[PDB]
Amino acid sequence: LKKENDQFLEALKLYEGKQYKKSLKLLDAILKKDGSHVDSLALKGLDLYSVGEKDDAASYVANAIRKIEGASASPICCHVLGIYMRNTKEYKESIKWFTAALNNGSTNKQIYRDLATLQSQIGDFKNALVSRKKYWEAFLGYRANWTSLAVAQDVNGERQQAINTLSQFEKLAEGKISDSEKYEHSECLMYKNDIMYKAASDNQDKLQNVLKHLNDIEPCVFDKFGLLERKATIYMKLGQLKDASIVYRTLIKRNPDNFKYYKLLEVSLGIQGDNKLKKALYGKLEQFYPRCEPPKFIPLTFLQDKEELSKKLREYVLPQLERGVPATFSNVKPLYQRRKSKVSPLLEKIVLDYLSGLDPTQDPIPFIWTNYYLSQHFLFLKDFPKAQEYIDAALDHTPTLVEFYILKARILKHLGLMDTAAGILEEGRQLDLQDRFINCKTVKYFLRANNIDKAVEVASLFTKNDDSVNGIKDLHLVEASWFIVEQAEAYYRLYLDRKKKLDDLASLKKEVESDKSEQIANDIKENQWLVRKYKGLALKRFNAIPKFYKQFEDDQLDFHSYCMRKGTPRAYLEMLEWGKALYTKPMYVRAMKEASKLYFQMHDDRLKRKSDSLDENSDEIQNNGQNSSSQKKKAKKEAAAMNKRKETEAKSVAAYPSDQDNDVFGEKLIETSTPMEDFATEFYNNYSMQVREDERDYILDFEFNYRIGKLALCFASLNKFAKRFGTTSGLFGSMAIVLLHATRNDTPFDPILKKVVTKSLEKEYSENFPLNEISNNSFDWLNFYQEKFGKNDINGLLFLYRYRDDVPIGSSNLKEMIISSLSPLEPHSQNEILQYYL
Amino acid sequence: PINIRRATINDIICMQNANLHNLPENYMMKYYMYHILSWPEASFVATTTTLDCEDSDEQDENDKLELTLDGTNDGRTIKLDPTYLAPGEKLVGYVLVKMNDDPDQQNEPPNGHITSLSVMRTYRRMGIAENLMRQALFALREVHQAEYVSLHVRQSNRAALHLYRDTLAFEVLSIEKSYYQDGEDAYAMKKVLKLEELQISNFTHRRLKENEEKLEDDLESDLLEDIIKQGVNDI
Amino acid sequence: RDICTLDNVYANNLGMLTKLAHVTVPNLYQDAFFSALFAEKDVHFTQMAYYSEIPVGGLVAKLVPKKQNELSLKGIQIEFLGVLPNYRHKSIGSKLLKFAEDKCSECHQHNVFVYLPAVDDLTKQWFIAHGFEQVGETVNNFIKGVNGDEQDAILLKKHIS
Repeated sequence: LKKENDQFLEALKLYEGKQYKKSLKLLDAILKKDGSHVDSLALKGLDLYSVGEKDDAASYVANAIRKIEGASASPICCHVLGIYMRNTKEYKESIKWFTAALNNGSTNKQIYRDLATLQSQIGDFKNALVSRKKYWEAFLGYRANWTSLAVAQDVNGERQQAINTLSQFEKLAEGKISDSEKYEHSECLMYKNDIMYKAASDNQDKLQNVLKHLNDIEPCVFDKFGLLERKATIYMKLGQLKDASIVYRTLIKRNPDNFKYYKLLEVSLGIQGDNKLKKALYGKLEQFYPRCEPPKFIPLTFLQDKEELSKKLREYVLPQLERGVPATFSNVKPLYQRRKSKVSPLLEKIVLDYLSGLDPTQDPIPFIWTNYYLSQHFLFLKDFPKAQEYIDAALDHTPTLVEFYILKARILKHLGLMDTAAGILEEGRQLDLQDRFINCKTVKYFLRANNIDKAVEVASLFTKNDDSVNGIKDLHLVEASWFIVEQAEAYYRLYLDRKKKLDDLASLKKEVESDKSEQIANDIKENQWLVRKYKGLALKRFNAIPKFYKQFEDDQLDFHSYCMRKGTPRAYLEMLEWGKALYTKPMYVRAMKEASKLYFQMHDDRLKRKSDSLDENSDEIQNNGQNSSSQKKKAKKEAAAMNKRKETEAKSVAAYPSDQDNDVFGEKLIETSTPMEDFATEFYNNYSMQVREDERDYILDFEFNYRIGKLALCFASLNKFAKRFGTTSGLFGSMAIVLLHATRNDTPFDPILKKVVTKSLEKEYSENFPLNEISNNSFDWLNFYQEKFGKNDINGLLFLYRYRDDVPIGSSNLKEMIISSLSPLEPHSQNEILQYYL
Repeated sequence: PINIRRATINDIICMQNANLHNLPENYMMKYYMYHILSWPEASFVATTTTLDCEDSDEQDENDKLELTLDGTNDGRTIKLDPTYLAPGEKLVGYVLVKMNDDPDQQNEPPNGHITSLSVMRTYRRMGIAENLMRQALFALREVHQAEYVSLHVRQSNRAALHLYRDTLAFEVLSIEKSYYQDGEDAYAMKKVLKLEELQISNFTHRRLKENEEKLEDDLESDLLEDIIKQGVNDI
Repeated sequence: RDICTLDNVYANNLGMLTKLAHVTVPNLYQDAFFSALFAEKDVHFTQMAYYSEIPVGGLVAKLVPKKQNELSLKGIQIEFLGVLPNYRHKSIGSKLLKFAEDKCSECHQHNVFVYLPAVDDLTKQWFIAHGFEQVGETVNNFIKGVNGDEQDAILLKKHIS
């Protein structure tokens, strides 16, 4: 060990700059003479990972790791390994390697800052505080160190220490602040105010001191919105009402279009009990802002007189109908969610009286806007023929509006006509090809109309077309979600339709002379193969949204240092909250539920087709053999044609690169080994570790914990659901019946778990569900359910129909009851349930 | 309705969805994260608001109302909709504004740069983008002390032209040939910003006849007079 | 500004123009006639009349620079003139004719001729009231429909100063 270290030191400068081939050549020349060099292998792994290679880089890194016994080597190798782990989404190993390097003897304090970022990604703040303290004591000439120390002491719990540190820093640097460093300083001041907020509590002297400090720093703080908000909060936490009212009036003068400021002023003034005071206040404020909308929308929520309410509604709808806004119904969208038989008749009467005095030629714009508003109002009131008549009259009057076509497509979708709606919306979109919202709506409605190829062809227009025949790669690079969700649902519907198709084809079973279904089977086989391939592609596309969220969370590497260098601690806390709440999105929950349903269906049908029927030799023959008719050449030609078609299909639906993911066909995802383990270690642990209290889907947790052998979690979730959302829901009774049928000794599980669940049920719910009817086969649970919770619930009936194999409570009677109970709903939902859910 | 507020990070993903329904030139998550964590006192958002309106009561009471499943029973969750932000709140538009930070070897003073302004086409023609731009310019002038503002506009989009050149009254600076991905020419506009002209209180009225009475907000006024229950001016 | 505005018809919104021929005079035009307008050798002039930011009028004309193999009608040929029945009696057609005459005068021309159906009297009187002159009588077999219907046509000319 003499010349190899010199060559490594002379080649390290190539990696330090912007050189890769010259360093790789030197590493190869070194390894050609001695292959047992750990530093050279560790550098070559990172060099191959930084240029594009993945397999060779991982192999070299694994070899370098295996060629290490103790923790006593050069710190450069450990630093390179830490960089590699940081670049390969490995935080624990990177932290361990950096700690081992710093424990050996490194004179580079900046490495400590790296740890201050790494642990900042895993939440380990106990050692992060010490790392920040060391990195601050190492260099005393940058405000980023002070900001990082303040943030670390505020997040942990050292509030007084952070206040003292900020005070000492401001005393030492009083007057030595440049111009560009003023704003940041102001931001820091605001952050200190936030710290003082944590020292506010309910003490009078503390709040007075915070108010005095805020009034003293007001001439120095540049941010005025947050300053005035904190001032109003302090005034509300004390007792001064006039000063708080003045602050809120100043905020309104700064920005009148804000419902939050108006609500806070209403709460501060204490006039929420009397209606005349609020009426006079809003009538006086209307003269100050005649062009706003909250001052005219909020007073429509506490009116009791019918004549006054009608007059206010008329004065609110007259300017909107005169100027013509594409959101008039939106302006009354939330009110319709809270009022109905009391407000909607008066609004309809006013609109009819206004329309009876208009003219289709003198005032065409108010005429068409009144027609659109009437169509919206009737569509909201479950009316369809009159809405279609109004939209047809509007199209005949002025066929140059996209909103009319959008409303027609929405009505046709609500009436179960998806294809006609897609056709009308495409025809309307072809009128002007410059808007993207209408294109996205058309693609979504085509995906909802069992039309995927045309939807993709329409979407492949505004996308960047380079190394692909369509724009699927561009749609995946712009970070999409709704498109994938809407396309996977169409794939699932098309796959479920094939089940009914095969059932109808097998119901004949070659009845008498039925050679038509026997002589024609190649097309059916090709259609089934295509449907299976698209179903696999759907499962492949499902593995994207969680991966996208993981990539978004991992891309916060340089942000931990940027938020401290630029001086944005409040933005850092906001980013932390955003990263913690990432797993609380509705689209994420929907995608996770769909993935769970798919995995459970795959587990079920795999365990069903594993050991069933008989004669495997007569079933594993398939085709590719016509006896004495050249079977080898025929099978070879068939395989060649299938491969040639699959290559073109994969190039058409190309989304992921070939060097990044080889599972393009998706055959390995639909035939995995442990689906439940993968779903728990990839899709469930994150949602379990990052979740609130009231926002928690108990149905998905119950479905996940049912088929694993753990019933205590099921009982806890059921108890929490009954305590939160009450006990008068059909879902509670359905889950209780499912649990009672699962605790039967006939089902192969754990007798101890069944016994403890039975004891818990007998101890908790003793006068709700008969727990002594598990031995009688004549007791019908459907009658008891419809007597207690009733048959009007749809979610409970859907859950009982989904879990009917393990709970024998009938089938035909349940289906008839569901059909009879679905009638007071919308036709499209009824059709979808009868076609797929039933 | 329309509610203007500051662009929070907890919704930027949904904001990106709005981009998918607006300008074709999309951006990655890093772009939006940088522009939302670098200067948060510039970019604003416009969403909806749903509050109470006579709960239960007695005058034509009905417990079978909608209210996004929040009245009686029907659980209490959020509707499956990527455009929603809260049970009764959805985003209708936003405006992203950045500051000059790249080196130019010329000592450029801190100026305003309007990055993007995207509002849903179905929710326009009622004062949204104009208010967002006014609030952004006022916040920049009050906090960052922006000397001027510079932005870009297209050509076929007559709405943006009427909003910037006509409504906001901006001055055209130069013409950039082939700037976007489609190879369409753009107009780079620039206007010197001031402090005594971008006040919101000076733009409370849309149009006027000739000589009206522009009333603003002075000191106290709402806590004066007497109780509106038995006075002279009590209805 | 004025409630009646003018705009130049682009290509992206060209699909809207084809819709006008289906809500004005049905059974007269096709699809290729509107598709070959902006397909990248006669000069074509397009104009879209908005009424309160709403597309209500359309004017598509063709310029014929030939004069050697032609009698006497060199000028702007008003081809498509689409005006909705609900958007009338507001000088919309008058503004369209004024814009057409302005574009004819700017192209060094002093003649505007238009073809009209023979079974329509209201439109004939409306175009005559502006200031047109009939050229002879009718033309035997000139208008061709979609399905194959044929009828006579009349020519109305005007001299531009």
